[PDB]
Amino acid sequence: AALKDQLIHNLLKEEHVPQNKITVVGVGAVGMACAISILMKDLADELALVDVMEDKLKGEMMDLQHGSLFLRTPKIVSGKDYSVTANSKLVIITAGARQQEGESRLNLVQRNVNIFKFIIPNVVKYSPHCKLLVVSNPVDILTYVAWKISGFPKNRVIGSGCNLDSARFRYLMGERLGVHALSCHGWILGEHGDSSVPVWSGMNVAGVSLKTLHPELGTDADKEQWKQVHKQVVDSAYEVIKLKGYTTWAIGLSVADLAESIMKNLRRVHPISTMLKGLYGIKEDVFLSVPCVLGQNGISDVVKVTLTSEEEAHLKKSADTLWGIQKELQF
Amino acid sequence: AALKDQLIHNLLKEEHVPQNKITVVGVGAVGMACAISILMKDLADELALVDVMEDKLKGEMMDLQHGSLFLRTPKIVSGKDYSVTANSKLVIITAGARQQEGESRLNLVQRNVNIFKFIIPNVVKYSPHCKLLVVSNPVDILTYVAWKISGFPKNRVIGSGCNLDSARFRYLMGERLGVHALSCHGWILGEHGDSSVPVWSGMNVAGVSLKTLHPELGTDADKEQWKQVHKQVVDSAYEVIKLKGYTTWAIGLSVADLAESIMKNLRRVHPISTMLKGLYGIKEDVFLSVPCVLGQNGISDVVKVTLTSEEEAHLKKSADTLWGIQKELQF
Amino acid sequence: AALKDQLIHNLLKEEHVPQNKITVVGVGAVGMACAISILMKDLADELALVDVMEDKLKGEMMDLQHGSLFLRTPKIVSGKDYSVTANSKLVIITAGARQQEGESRLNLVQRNVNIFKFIIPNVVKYSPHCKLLVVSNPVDILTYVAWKISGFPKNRVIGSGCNLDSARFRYLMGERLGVHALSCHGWILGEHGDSSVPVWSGMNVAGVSLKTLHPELGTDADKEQWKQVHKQVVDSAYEVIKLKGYTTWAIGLSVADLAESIMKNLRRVHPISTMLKGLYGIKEDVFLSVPCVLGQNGISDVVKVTLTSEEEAHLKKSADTLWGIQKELQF
Amino acid sequence: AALKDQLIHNLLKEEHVPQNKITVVGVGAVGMACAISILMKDLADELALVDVMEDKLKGEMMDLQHGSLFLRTPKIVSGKDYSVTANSKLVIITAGARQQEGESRLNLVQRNVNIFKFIIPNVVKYSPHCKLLVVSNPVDILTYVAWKISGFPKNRVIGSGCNLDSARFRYLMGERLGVHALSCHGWILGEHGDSSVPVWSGMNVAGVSLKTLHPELGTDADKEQWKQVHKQVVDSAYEVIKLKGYTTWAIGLSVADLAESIMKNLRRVHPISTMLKGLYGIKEDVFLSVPCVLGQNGISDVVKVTLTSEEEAHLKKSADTLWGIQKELQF
Ligand SMILES: Nc1ncnc2c1ncn2[C@@H]1O[C@H](COP(=O)(O)O)[C@@H](O)[C@H]1O
Repeated sequence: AALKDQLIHNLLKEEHVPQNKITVVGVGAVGMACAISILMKDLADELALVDVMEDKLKGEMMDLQHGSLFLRTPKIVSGKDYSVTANSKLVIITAGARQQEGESRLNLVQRNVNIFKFIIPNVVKYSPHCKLLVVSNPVDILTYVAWKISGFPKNRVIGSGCNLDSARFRYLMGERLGVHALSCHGWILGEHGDSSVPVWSGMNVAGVSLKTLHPELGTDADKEQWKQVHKQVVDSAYEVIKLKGYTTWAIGLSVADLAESIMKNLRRVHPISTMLKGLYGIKEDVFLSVPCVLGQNGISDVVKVTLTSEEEAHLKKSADTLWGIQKELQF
Repeated sequence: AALKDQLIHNLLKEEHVPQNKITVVGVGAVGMACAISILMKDLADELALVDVMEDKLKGEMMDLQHGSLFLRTPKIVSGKDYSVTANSKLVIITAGARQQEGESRLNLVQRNVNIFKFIIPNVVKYSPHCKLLVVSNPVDILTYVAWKISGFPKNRVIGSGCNLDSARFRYLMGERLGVHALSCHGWILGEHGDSSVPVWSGMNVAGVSLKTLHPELGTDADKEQWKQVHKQVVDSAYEVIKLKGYTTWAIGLSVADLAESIMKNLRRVHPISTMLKGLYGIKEDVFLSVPCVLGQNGISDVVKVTLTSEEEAHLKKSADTLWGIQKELQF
Repeated sequence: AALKDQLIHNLLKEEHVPQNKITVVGVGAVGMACAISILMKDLADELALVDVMEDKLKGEMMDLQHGSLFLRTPKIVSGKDYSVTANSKLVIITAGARQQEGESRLNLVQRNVNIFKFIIPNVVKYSPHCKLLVVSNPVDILTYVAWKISGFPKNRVIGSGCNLDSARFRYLMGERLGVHALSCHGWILGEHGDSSVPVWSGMNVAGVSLKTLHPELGTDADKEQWKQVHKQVVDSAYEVIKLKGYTTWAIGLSVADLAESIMKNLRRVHPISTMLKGLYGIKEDVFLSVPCVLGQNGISDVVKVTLTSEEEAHLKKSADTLWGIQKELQF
Repeated sequence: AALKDQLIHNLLKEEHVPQNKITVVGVGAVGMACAISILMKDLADELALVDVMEDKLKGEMMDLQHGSLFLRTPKIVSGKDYSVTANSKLVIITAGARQQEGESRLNLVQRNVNIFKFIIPNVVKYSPHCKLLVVSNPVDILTYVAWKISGFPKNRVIGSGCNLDSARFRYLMGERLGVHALSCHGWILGEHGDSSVPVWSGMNVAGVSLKTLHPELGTDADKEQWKQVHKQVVDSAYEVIKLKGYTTWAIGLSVADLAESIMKNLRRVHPISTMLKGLYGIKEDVFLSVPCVLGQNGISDVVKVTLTSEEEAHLKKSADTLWGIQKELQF
């Protein structure tokens, strides 16, 4: 017969069900950065890519497949049709609406809701037990949208939130102190972007609190302008976009880190976006970044960080704003 | 009174001299794919990026730096000035001229020569003991150019050649046979691109020669059209460019694989482009892909593959053509 | 309340089931080598250790747990009771009886049967869907025993067979040729130990068959004594025992390699022990090493290697001997 | 002539000089655990093993070599003669004298000095630029001995100190809180063993100080007995020795972690043993564990942890005792 039949003797015709499947939605720069980072960390036995642009999609898939020899992820698949995403343990959403000049913020968000209205039900249909990881911006709001539309319990809908911002923060701390980011500890919480909260009290190296050694840390009396470091974190995003057009690599790595905690059930603590109703006097259905314990069931626990009245107020303000927008959305 | 001084007691203001530095020249899609793949394989303690576009360069560097928390490569640097590349063990060249519409092959190469005339001397100036790995196309010719201009001994100038083409080939074999690419063996040699030579005799799984089981393999009498698989490997590159605009990920992975053999002195055999004068009756200064042993000093040995008179002639033809062009170049 | 309650806010109550659990039976040197190799390759989210010696068991567990900071396997457990092995995807058996002076082959095997009669039913009880990987010697026979007692279908009972022997063989060929073992290809098949079959025809580097370049390869006319290399592979085990008392590291690495193919569904080809009834004119229920495709469902396919009449006869001889013993066993 | 010559065409006869060589001294359980951990983390391109027991040494080497296919460290060597250790970047010392019953502390140390008087000069002779990492106990004293005998500057002589003790501590914290050890932070400082200092003030999760939430933490008024966790860390070593006879795995992993920081120049902070004269009012030449920044030149910086008068006194006491012994030693 065929060569295959002359060479290989088959013992078992069984249809495969993947054990550790991950799906990435959106094959723009961010999606592809997430994909490659995941592939290089051996987190999945099957990777699925979905987008609306069929050509780009197929091309990215082929490019990855050609590298199979150098990978340990035996199956990479793609398609416009969400059936290819079946049985994902984790689905990462990077797709969004592309911005129009002169469009209001509310309008942009609504257009994303309309996109998610197509995406989410299709995801849930084929992977009813998956965890959702939302990366698209604005992340805290779109994580809420995905939660609402999916009908999943809140532990299973996760926003990337301030994971990357905290990583940037630690990198910058490390630059100033001459130590690796891994050994600098610091937390950025709340709303992703301009209104994030740097928790000065918690900043340390080897368990030595910086605020104790330098009490003006994070104030304006601060002659070393540490307050600037936080501003720098917020600005660096735009700085990079101004320079190369967009951001990709850092987000990809940050997302893969989250995926690792989930796929391996590590129960590490990450500053990620979860529903916060009932904490710090927040009474609305909003998602904000707090330190969360992350594992195979998504977010199981939250760490209660002790905040100053100023910081606590800053969070409530963010919650009010987010709710203000969310209440205006048409589902 | 400064915080750093209150926290850290310094023992040494030592000079950074990096031990395992890698430089990537060119921060287009291919360059950046090489960079990220290298970063994720912990091959270097310092990575340098060089290009002519300062904005793009700086942006890519920052994006990578922001991910330092998730990496184990403590120093990432960039610049227009080649001084930032000093003391590289390995320098990867991805820069080049893009071909223009209806442009003659000789003309295209000459334009690249002019670019390399600036790049190579600067590289050699700051890293006189490095190995050069050329990725730019056309790779066999440009590897020759780099060799000529660098004045390095031939063991230290390496072209990526048919490394990726062979990897694509094995992937496709694996698809047809239902086994991983890792367990399919096959070699594509000679000139990179449409005139590559698939060595049918050497194709095997578990040491079982396919040509023995299916004697018409690779001919036109072949009713399974295995000859098509080779055509497919050649077409793949264009197929992907047509679909997504360019090729990146697979090259990045293939290059990182080569970097691994070099940085860790593995002495694995790869189908890569080396100077072949003196083999298969080739008497000209030409580079073509043959199976090479790759280690810390570059290419130390070559494996003498037994070729049919047809295959051998095909190689000589390629050598003649390449020399025909090379002899016309203005250095 | 407690500190834990003041610090952590719980969102989700539930007792969890591990997704990628591996169990190792036997915590002698071989078992522990398998364990450490598996832990360092991030193959499992939970690792279970079982043995009869409760002290040694608990001590090994604790020692490993203390290293959890440096690992990515969050749960390590142990116990005399097999309930701790529940929900394993893969169970690796290293326990067994050591042969006595003057003791017949049949007697040795029977003593192991008696041990397996306790182990296997307990394993299958708590992990009815697992794959069994038998490492204990004599491996081909004990793999049969485990199959018989488990009542599992044959694709799911795997013997480590000649995986390590082939790896040793490639290492030795690499030493002689000056290339890495990864680039030397060679297969040792059949019965593990002194009756193994080195398949000379299939030995190659870069697809160049050594038998073609050196037709006396593997004969006694062979002035380079390649036949000795195979003898060396057989003797290696004893050589190492004579020197350091026992063997561990290489087996551990070889087993982890198999585990990787299974846990990641790679469908790589390994020379491992599977039931061969129906191949090479073998009509009995025996296990021998042949090249097998290994994936998430165990052994799905076998590669039909073309053997010389001598080689084929050698296999049949081994099958006859094994059956001779197996038919006498008391279950 | 030979098959090798018919198959491989040599282009380069060069001398091998390893780029990232590591030597382990002592092939007892601890040494071998360090070796395997290092091999599995791809930290070296050459690994050397040295001990006085030639048989055990050779056997361990061979066992490792047989696994070469599954490793990416191409050269593993061993010998009684220290010439095999030439050009090591890092030398790890695990050899030492085993205690005799009723032998005084001073006597035991002196016997180790006599051993180190043979080892260290030989190490320094062949690898004059290496860093020394001392693991043997008592580590703080023997690190001093090695420093004295080597004549190296102090940044290059490192004791493993409380690295593992801190790792155990974090594991136990994690067990109590239901979070991974990676996300629990805590430091054990000073003299390795019974007199270590747990720094309660610095203990945190996500930057939330436990001492702030539970002010009696670490006292006897502490109804949760956190003080016990420290006792547990000290006892666990003996507990494991009672159970298995010795400790191996955790030390091996801890050491490999340090090796990673050194070989990759990460500048992470570890609690390791360095010379402390001039800090906390210590005026003698003694080594104790404090948080050190670790990189390619060894210890570049030390973090000044803020200590209570009790803690500070505890350290001075330890310094006095160590000096008491050190001043009696015959070099
Ligand atoms: N616009 C296009 N972009 C990319 N590939 C194309 C295009 N048009 C045709 N091709 C295909 O690319 C292949 C040519 O080989 P190569 O240039 O080596 O990729 C043929 O199979 C063509 O059909």
